[PDB]
Amino acid sequence: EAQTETCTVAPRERQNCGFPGVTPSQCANKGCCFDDTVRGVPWCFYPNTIDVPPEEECEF
Amino acid sequence: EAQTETCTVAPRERQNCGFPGVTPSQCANKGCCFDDTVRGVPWCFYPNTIDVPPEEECEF
Repeated sequence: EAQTETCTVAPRERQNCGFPGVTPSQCANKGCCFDDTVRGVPWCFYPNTIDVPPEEECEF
Repeated sequence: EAQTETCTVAPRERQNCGFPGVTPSQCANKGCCFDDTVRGVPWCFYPNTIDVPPEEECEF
């Protein structure tokens, strides 16, 4: 298996993982992927990214 | 300290790892790449080792 889905799941279908005000640090506290790019929906949710490569890259 | 195996290699230089008649499951069954897009050359071939030496950041 290679690169697959991601933590960017359907905002409406995103399985909440905490509170709406959750943050990158707050969420991680539980262990989920953050995404406050959409209001009304929870920022802390469960992701779905599958791959065999490393678990760290770069995005600057 | 961060190497990775790719498949985007040159056929003429690609390291055969399984005849073309091979299937995606067969080729991968050994742990090699499978590209049935290029004819004439070996469809199933070993991956490639590549690194990413820094110099100022990580977007290089």
